[PDB]
Amino acid sequence: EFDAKGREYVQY
Amino acid sequence: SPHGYIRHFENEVRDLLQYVDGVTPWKQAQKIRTYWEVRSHHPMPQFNRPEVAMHRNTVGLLPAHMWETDKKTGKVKSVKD
Amino acid sequence: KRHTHFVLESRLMYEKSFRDCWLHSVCRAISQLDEPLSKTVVGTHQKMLQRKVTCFQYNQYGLFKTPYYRLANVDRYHAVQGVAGTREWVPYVNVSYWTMNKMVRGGNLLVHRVHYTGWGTDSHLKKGGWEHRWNKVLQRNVLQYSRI
Amino acid sequence: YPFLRRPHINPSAPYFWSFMTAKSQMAFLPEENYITGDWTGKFFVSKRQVYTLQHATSGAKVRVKIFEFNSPSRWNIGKEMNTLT
Amino acid sequence: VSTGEFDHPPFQFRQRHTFNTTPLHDANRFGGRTAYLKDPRTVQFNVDVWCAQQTLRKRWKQRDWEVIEIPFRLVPREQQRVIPELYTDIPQMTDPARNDFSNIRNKVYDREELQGVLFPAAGTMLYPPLQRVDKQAMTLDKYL
Amino acid sequence: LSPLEVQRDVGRLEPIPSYAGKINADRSVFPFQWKTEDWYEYEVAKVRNRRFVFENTEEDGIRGSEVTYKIVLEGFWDHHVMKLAEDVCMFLKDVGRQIVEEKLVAVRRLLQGGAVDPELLAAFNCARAGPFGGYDEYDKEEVANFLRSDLRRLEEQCLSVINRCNVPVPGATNIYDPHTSWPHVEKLEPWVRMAEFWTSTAHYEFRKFFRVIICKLPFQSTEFEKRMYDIRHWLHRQTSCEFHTIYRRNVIHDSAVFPTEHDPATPTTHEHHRMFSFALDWQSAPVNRLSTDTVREGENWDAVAQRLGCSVGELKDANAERETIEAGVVINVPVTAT
Amino acid sequence: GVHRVGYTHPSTLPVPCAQRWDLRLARARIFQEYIEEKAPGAWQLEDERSMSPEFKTFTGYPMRDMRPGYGQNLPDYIMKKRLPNNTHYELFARRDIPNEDNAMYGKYLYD
Amino acid sequence: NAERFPHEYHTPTSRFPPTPSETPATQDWMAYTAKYLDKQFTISAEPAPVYNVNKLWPMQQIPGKVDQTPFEEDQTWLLHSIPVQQLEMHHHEKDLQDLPFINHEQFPRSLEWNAP
Amino acid sequence: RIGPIGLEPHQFNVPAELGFVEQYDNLQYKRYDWQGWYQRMLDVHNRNVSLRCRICDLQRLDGNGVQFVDMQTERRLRILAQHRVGMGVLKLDADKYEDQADNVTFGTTKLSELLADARKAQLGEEYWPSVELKVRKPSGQSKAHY
Amino acid sequence: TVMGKPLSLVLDNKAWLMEMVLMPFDEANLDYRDFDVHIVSEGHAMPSIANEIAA
Amino acid sequence: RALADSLRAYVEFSTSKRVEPWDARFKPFDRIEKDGVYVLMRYMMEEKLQLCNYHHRPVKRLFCNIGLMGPQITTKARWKPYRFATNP
Amino acid sequence: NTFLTSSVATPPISVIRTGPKWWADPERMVRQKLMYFTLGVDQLPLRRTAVIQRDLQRFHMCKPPPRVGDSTGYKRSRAAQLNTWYRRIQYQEYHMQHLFTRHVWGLLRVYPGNTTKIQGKADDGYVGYDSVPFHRYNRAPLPFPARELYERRK
Amino acid sequence: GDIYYDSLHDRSPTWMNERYDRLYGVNHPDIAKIGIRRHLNVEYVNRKEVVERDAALMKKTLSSGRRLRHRVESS
Amino acid sequence: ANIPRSVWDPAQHNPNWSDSYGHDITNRRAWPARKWTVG
Amino acid sequence: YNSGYCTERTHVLEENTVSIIPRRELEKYMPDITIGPKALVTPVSLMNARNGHRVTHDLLHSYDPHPNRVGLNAATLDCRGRIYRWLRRGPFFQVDNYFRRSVKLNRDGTLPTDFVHEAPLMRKIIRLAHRGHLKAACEEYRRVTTVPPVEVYRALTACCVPGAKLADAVSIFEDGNSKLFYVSRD
Repeated sequence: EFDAKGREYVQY
Repeated sequence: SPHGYIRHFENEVRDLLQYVDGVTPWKQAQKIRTYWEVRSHHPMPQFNRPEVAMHRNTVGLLPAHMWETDKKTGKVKSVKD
Repeated sequence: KRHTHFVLESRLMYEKSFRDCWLHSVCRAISQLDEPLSKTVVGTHQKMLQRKVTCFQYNQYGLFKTPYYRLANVDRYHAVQGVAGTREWVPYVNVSYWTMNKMVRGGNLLVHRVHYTGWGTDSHLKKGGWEHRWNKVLQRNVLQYSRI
Repeated sequence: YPFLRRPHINPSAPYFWSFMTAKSQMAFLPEENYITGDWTGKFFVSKRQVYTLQHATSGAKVRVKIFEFNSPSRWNIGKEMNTLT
Repeated sequence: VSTGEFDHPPFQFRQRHTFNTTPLHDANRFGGRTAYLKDPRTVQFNVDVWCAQQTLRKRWKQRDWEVIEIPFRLVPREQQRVIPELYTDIPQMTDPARNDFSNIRNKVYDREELQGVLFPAAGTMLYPPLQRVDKQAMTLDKYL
Repeated sequence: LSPLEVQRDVGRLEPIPSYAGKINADRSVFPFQWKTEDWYEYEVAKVRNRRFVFENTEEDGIRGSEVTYKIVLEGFWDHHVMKLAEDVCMFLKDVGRQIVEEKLVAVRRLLQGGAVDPELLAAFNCARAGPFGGYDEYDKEEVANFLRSDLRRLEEQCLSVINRCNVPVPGATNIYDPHTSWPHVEKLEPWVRMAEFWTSTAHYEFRKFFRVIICKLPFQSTEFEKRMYDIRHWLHRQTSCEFHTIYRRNVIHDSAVFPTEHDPATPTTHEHHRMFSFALDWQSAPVNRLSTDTVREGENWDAVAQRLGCSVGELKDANAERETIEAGVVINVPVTAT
Repeated sequence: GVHRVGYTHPSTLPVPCAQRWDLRLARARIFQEYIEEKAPGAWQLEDERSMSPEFKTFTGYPMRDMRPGYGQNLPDYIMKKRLPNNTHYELFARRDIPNEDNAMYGKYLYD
Repeated sequence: NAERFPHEYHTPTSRFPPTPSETPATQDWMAYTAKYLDKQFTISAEPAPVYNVNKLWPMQQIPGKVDQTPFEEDQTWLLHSIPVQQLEMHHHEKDLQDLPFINHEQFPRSLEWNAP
Repeated sequence: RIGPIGLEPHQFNVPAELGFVEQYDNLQYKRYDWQGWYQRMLDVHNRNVSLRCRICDLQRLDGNGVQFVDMQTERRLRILAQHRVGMGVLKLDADKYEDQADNVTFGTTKLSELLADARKAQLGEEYWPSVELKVRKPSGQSKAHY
Repeated sequence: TVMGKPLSLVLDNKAWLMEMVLMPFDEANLDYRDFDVHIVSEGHAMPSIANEIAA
Repeated sequence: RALADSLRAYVEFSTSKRVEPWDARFKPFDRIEKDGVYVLMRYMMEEKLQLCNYHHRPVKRLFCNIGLMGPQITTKARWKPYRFATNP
Repeated sequence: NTFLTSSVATPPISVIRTGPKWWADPERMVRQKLMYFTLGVDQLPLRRTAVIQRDLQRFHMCKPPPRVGDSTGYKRSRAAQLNTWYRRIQYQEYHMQHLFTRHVWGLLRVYPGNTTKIQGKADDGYVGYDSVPFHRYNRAPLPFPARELYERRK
Repeated sequence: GDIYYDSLHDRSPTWMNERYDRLYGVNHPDIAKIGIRRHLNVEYVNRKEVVERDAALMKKTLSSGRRLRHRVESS
Repeated sequence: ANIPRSVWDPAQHNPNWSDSYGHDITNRRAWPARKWTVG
Repeated sequence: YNSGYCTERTHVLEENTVSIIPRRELEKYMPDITIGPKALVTPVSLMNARNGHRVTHDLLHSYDPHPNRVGLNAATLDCRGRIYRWLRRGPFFQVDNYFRRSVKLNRDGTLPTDFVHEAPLMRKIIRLAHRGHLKAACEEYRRVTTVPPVEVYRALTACCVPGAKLADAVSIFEDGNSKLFYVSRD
């Protein structure tokens, strides 16, 4: 899966 | 009723001014003098500050008609009424 | 008894502040203006009006003009006298350090303890401290409103 | 102690008008120079009252918390009683 | 990013002029304007005012243009739009359609380009025509 | 080979990722470089346009709504406020379900068939000159078509609300997602006030936790407003609530009381906007404009209209009481008189 | 660069356009904005401590005027201040009572 | 005799920096050269457009008022007479909140709280 | 949707959003003497009403057939509403009076005045606000001829 | 690039600070030119981060 | 009379030509008296320096106003400290 | 130079005990290397100081093991010997820095701080505009203005 | 994650981003397991101070009891 | 009405609604770790 | 003792006898500016601006029932019981009590309309309303302290009719209908 920051920047 | 700032009290400032004008006589108001008006009686009310124009001070600005100075050091020893 | 009387007269001083602040502010401002007061009134008219305004301000005895901080340290339960702005006084509950410690030990009040070497948990306080939180509360109170 | 918030608040020549004196000279005299309302008379005059030419004149009485100020001269005009002490 | 100092040094004791330390309030820290100097809060406020003065002077010296107010008709197509006031909308790109991705608010127009709308009364070219180099010409740079 | 395409595991052979060497390098996409002034403007605008949001719009799905209610629930403990939020959601979900159901019934009935209101038809044929040339003339059939379009979009919004209300189930529920449940709970930063005082010093902080329950309805239901306001009476122990309402409201700009005029001959200067000028120089808007006039000597019917800047026909319509004008009589100037 | 600020009437320009000083006076009329005549053109300071996004305490609004000697005495300050007529001082004055019961009700009546 | 002593009689509405007197021909180097350096200079001044030019941008000054644009040197700001803050700081709205350490609040609302 | 509806050509209907707050107490300030003045304090504290309208909705044909808000009117209105306009929404926080019923009227009056002054851009080109172009100083080539 | 500016300008052209940023590539036996990076700061904002802890 | 002494002393010292404020040790005042800054001072400032009586504030402000020296006239020129210029 | 006030001397050991803070501050060492390079001489003591400090900073967080104890003490003696050798190299570079900086100041006609000696120009302490009106050590009156060590021409 | 479309232990770094006190008598053959001191487990505002005082009291009582045991044995 | 029909009307009962004990019993359920041979 | 109007001939400080400075000789030493008690009482229009207060004594004066006679006096907050009363007063105490003390229905049922002091003001209202100056008439009505006559409402609605300003007319009728004894219900 992804970490919190990875998910945040993918959404960005 | 307005709230908060004074600029929101549009009518009330007008009412205060009208009331104070209608209640205050100029005979009573002639008495209040200003700080500079009071100062004017001092022998030398106006000084140049050391911030801007201290160099403008000229020997004429002193009240030299009412005191006497010593001949050796130059400082005033006494003052006259 | 005597302490309750002192507290009550402080409350009456607050009430005087409420009643007198608007009038004292407007009178002081109108009396302290050197520039013209308006298009309609200017010159001799405005100067005489300023003289009348300062006369009315001076004749009107009892106007609460004192700074607000001079009665912002009056304790409510005990007679312990502190100073506002120092660790001897608590601003929110508005009690001195003695009263605050007594209330904590009584347990009636709900306050959460944080490490005494630190900035608690509020992120705004942790970031810039008292100054930053002081600015943030103003941001909440006024600056977020698009004045009209 | 908070800055400049104490309950209790050698003359300088160049700063004679700028030490313990009003910021603005155009400002009118304070409450202490005038009779506000119906009075029986003051026991003392406020220490912030500005000395005036009327003060330098006959000056029936001058009492400042106790001080007499029975040496009237024009050099005392324009400054408050606290720094005239 | 700025490498200049923004905070005033703290006072926890009297310092000396040593190898790694200098006296507090000397004529070296803020350009010698510490001669005016108590309370750290007011001292820091004065230092903030001085820093803002420096920011303003450099920001104004960086400014090489002028803000003549031109009527709508006599204006370039890129400025013939509705431009929101500062801090009201997203930083506006001049023209994404023509691949001009640039803050429209920062656009600067050469004075030798609006002589047709400025100075319409003067029939002589007060500023001579701008000389533009030819890119499609073999020159010393393009020769190797 | 790319660094992502070389095999690093000397004891295992992995499959090359699909992105190994396929991502072009452009400076306008990555890495991010920008101008300092543009960044400054971006930040300041972002922080200043926080509340410049038009919550109620004619969008579809979640974004679309007409009335937005927010209930800020405050408590002394995060779990207290969380449980109270769950209770209030289980309440409002069912209440809004029933109310949107009884609205959906009426919407369906109106779609099946109805009659056009003459007030509505006049509202449509009120404008003097329409988009097509000058005067326009709508028909009740066209008005009913407009109504059908509005009621269809309202039906879609009501159905979305009902479906979202029916989604949440105890086996699998998530009330913090606007897509899953209706209404949804969003978190709000707790108010924390730390105080340090003598004891040798101690740090104790007051705390107050918040949760916001948001209900977005595509219609104003005063019944729902009542049932929402009635929550404070059975609110949880030592928990409080405050209500924020953002609703669409029609505002008229009466061009008669607020007209557009040529800028006066002698323009205002900075003296009229001086200190204390707000009380001494300026009237409160609007400025009164005389609706009544007196007739001068020997004024013709068209002379009065020309002096008032109004048309003769509109002057007649306004003053139909009197057939003819006599000197010194009182007349009613039409509002559109210039 | 000491100078005199100018103004062009819309009639003088070859193609008229609403001038920005005219728009400023219109805004002043609408929103009752007091315009200080003696405002210096040189003193345009922004509190970078709040405006600059590179600072710890960044907020989009100016938190200070960057003017030394901006005291309470000035009429400009007096006219721009919030009055304490319904602020937390009212809550203090009417609530921080030695006994909550004598703000809650009268002891004589309750007895 | 007030005009002869600028720093004195500092009226409450006045504020630093005081605007110097307006030198007649100083708006540009062409005017300066024409008047003071080159008497026989042809071009009186640098050409001025027909539309309105705002020197104090984005600040709108009262038209017809002598004013000075913000300085471009450090020495001007340093040597110019600007007083330093000496008494307590005052703000038109941070006065109800007594001090940073006191900061009176009305209600315990979140600092993230948004007015609708 | 509540609010008046204007029929004559001199009336334009503007759909707007009115955001307000209503807070009532139930814990400690509910049922005794401080109830009244505490409620008054809460109401005056929440006296603000935010009236916001979309320029997109304002850009519609008037009753006279002319667009109510054209591009030049939008320019003039944006200039007159310095910080009151952001991201396409003209927002006005009315808090002058202690009552939301007074603030709605105050905000309506101010919106009407702002719109009326903005519509001066429809009278003639002279009322179209000028555009501020950062014109460069003369280039080095021009400065050479000095 | 760190927060929209080149590293040599963010870290004030200090060799002893940028070599720490280089270290992960060298320890990994990798070429820094095969990768382009952007570092965003979520901590206490400051005008200059040219220090060993930030590095 | 004590106040008289102080006021007279202040006024008298105001007129004094105590010292030339500039520090000849450091540039730009380092140059020989017959060249550089001293030429400008001798041929454009003599009528003003003697009027101001060599007070440090008037001297600095005149130097700044002349402009032919530029910002360096205080960005790099070191004057004497307050008292060290005050003493004659 | 613009640090012209009376100063306080500091023993080289306490100067060097700073290490990475100020004594071996990398920026300061870089500009000392630049001074030497511009003068056109090898920076060998500087490079010895640099490597000493690099290797010491590489371990400054490691706590040495508790010594078991060897009667011969050759291990402790060698450790102290190397420590003193490093200290002496650092002392040499410290003295070099002052020597060449004073030489450069004399070359460029830069006035040093009070009570500072420049070999060619002021063998005894140069004092200019000091708080004490006389020589701090020689008890003699300093002249007004301060003595000009160099010529006037620029 | 999302309930419907079922990311277990993503390693959730909690060290990149950012004390308790017992009654001191949990494991002791002399301190009775049951007693009125159990009520101290539901004190929150001054838990640190109350449990510190309780720990000091129990320390002193145990030490004095042991001292009496030794004195009685030796006498 | 005051009490919504979905509460008492049998026709509007949610088929997917579950009991109030089984889910919590399952949550309290403790499953022994999958015991492999090595790890 | 030093506050004023104390009628104390001498006072004791630090065990000393201190006399007073009479008014006659105090006038020379400080000029007398005495407008009178009228400057201590603001008009009714400033009650809400001063938070319901109208008098500027050093003691908070309250309006509440515990031709040449019109005028209302106020009590003083001296007793602790009355101080608590003041701290427990409702949001509208000064204004409500002053309004109900000044304005009441007559024993014969006639309204309090006939007020001599406000009579010319109401005639001005009638004249402005008949002339059609609705905004000026409203501004003047803002100053009214007592119940205006029914003719005032008649003229206001008459000047509202020609402009078809139903909003203003309904606002006027509502202001006069339930708040002022249904004077406007005509």
